[PDB]
Amino acid sequence: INIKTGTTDIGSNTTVKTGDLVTYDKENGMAKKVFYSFIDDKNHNKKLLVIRTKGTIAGQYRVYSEEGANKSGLAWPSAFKVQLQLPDNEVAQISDYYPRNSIDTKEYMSTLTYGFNGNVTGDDANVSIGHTLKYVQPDFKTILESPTDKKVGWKVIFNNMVNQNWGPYDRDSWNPVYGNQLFMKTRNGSMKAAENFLDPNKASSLLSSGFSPDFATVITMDRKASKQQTNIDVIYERVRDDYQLHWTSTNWKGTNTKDKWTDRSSERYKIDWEKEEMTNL
Ligand SMILES: [Cl-]
Repeated sequence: INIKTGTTDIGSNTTVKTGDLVTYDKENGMAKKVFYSFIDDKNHNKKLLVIRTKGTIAGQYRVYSEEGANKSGLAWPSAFKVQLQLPDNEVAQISDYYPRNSIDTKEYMSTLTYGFNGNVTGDDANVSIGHTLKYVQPDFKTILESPTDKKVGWKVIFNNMVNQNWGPYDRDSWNPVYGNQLFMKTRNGSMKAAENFLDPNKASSLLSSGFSPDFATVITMDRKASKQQTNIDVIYERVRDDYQLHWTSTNWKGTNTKDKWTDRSSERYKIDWEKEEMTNL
């Protein structure tokens, strides 16, 4: 892509060594790309590591069940989560993360720079490193989760949605006749439940296709520290709700159980600050 790998001198006796890693999780419908950047400033007491987490999480919007023509279930992704976590015994600390706060915009973007003070600062502080964050979240919201020096996590959760001019609806919508009409195609149509689900092409590309995260986590590591190797766990995660259409005696009625299924993908990475390398275990 536009993300280069290699080593550049970004000035003031500072080097940016960048590499990449890829792991396919075909079971969970996940391609998990990681671009890492070692910012080694000879004038700073700490080496910096930017872990740009990328790839694709397929939405896997699909009809999973059918009981005659009066009942059917639907699995739809209600949340995409990326998390990074450092075990407790480690010396390394999470100094910074992007997005830094909640993002309600359908598009997020940020260009990461190094300010030669040991601080990575995002704008949308002088010279750029090779990363410009960009991701899209139609009908979705981004939320930061319990950030500490040992764990950071982003949660891209479903917000609201217009349903062929009926909407807007969310996971909590209710109607005394039709219940939750989120993905309900027709209110009184004559067809099998399996066929009365909204076309995913008429909705968020996070539902039909999927979500492509682009988050940066910054890790600081003291040079004088004894143990100069570090483990870090990176988790990609999909939460899928269960939307069921049941034919009542008169009309169609929808229900939505939250967070019924959660598919969790996890990889461990060895960080070597001296060799400035990142590898899978
Ligand atoms: Cl209504």
